[PDB]
Amino acid sequence: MTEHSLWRFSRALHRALNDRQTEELATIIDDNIDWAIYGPIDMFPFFGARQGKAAVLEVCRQIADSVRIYRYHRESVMLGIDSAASMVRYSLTAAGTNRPISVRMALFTQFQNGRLTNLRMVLDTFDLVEQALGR
Amino acid sequence: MTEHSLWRFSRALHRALNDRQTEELATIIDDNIDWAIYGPIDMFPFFGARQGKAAVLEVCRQIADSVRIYRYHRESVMLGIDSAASMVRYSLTAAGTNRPISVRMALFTQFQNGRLTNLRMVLDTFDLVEQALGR
Repeated sequence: MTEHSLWRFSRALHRALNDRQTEELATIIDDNIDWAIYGPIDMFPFFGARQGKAAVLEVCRQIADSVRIYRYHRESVMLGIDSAASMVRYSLTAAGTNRPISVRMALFTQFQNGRLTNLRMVLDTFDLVEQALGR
Repeated sequence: MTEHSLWRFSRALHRALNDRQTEELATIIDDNIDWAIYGPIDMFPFFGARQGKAAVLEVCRQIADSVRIYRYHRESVMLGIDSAASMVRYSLTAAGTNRPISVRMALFTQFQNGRLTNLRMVLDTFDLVEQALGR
């Protein structure tokens, strides 16, 4: 097996966030996914822990609504058979206000049977909040 | 080879931060280490990028001065031959003020010849700042 599930997920998520085409993402997310993105839910209600595909698709819908990503930079990637860790920077612009924002994130993923079963994301949340408030 | 350099580094760093015994850490840090911890240097001057062992030992000295760690929790660990990624939570208390603080971090490390040559750390910097300010 020669195309890692991480890459498939990354493409599927791109389609969902940028083109609002969510079919590939829905295929890849496990029905019982165990998910968390650590950040301030008061500002970004789509952060936090979620269980199950439906709730994770809702997170991704809210993110798609909020941002458009125009550049990706992959800084570190550690691949295993059914797992991966990586560090990536997103350059985006915020819907409506068109605020530019750069987000640096660290992602740990687990897969089973080609589906995403576990995700944990840490990002530079202070830098994010500062950029969003612009103060 | 059966004891990963990540574990050796983790022990060495513990000695330095908690016991102010830095000899093991100094052995393990490469002379030309390429280091960064992403966070707000205005609050934590020991954050940011550094090059070389001397500058990284200074970061670690400043951290040792500032905190004592009383609990570790390792959430995810992805080990390779000369590399690792992991997610860990530190429970600490701040020097002088004795403020309790929990820090969730994602660490990517590279090693060569048993020395740490590259480190990148992302943490939940908003949560950290909030806890430190207590407001």
